[PDB]
Amino acid sequence: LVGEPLGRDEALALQGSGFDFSNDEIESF
Amino acid sequence: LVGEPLGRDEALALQGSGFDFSNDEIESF
Amino acid sequence: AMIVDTSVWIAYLSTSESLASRWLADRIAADSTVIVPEVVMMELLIGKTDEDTAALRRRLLQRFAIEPLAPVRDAEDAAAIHRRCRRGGDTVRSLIDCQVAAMALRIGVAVAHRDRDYEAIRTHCGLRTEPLF
Amino acid sequence: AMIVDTSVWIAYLSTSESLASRWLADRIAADSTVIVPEVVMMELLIGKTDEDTAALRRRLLQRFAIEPLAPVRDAEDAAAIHRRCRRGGDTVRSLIDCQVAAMALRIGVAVAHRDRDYEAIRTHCGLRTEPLF
Ligand SMILES: [Mg+2]
Ligand SMILES: [Mg+2]
Ligand SMILES: [Mn+2]
Ligand SMILES: [Mn+2]
Repeated sequence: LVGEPLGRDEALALQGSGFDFSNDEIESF
Repeated sequence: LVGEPLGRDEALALQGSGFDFSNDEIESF
Repeated sequence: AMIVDTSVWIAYLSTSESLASRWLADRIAADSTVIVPEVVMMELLIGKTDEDTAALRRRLLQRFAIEPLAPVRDAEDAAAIHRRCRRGGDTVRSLIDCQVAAMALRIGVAVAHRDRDYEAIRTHCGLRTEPLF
Repeated sequence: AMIVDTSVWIAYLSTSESLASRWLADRIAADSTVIVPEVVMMELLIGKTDEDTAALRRRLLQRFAIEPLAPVRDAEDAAAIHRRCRRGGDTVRSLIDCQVAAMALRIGVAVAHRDRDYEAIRTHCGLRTEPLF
């Protein structure tokens, strides 16, 4: 299942919505 | 370029030929 | 037409104030072409465990061009890139970075990033980058 | 027909003796079917910077079945596997392990390994394993 691609405003609304890992962490768990 | 697949004995001869990283290091440098 | 590395997407999702985040927000606002390697998609999809958040991020990346790796060849090139960098004194911290770089060199685009790994790859392999520290 | 994870190949190539190394030597000597995911091939080809060693090891792996990942799908599944394990309390340490598991579950084979990450994936997703600690 892949939903409908986000519209532009929808995409922008995800800025700052959160991520559990830093990039460093994601490259070395 | 990919050379010819190793034969059985050719393959066996590479046991212990060396690896710079443990698996844990491979998964996180 | 460029590749946006995981590091920038993470910045975009993590804060609204960093250069990387602001840069991507601008690119999204301008409807510019963002190339999303499948390995970048993969890294982004594990940042939140909730399946509904994951599904939403899946739809976020679907807005852009998701590009699959070239089977076998990108992986070989990625390892070749890692070895070359290491001979040059730089150990690239992620093979996924090397796959992204292999794809970029293959299709002839630059990589936007916030990860010094790509500047290492630039040094030894020539990769075009837009660093966003 | 089974997948041999990077961890076992490393044991084999490393100068140390171990059960994993003896296990792969036996399997190679028996002409048993070894499945080589491209991402495992990639990991193995960075263990030595010397290009002639890399080329020789490329031929080693070419002896067996180099199995290509399914474009987009294996990556999505890898991420789903990582999320599922993380909800269950285990953070899998490499997305490459998750891609290997995604392939194994897709084609229906076990994974021989010396990496607890696959035991976590086994617990949460049912992945068949042959642990070689
Ligand atoms: Mg990376
Ligand atoms: Mg691994
Ligand atoms: Mn990196
Ligand atoms: Mn692992």
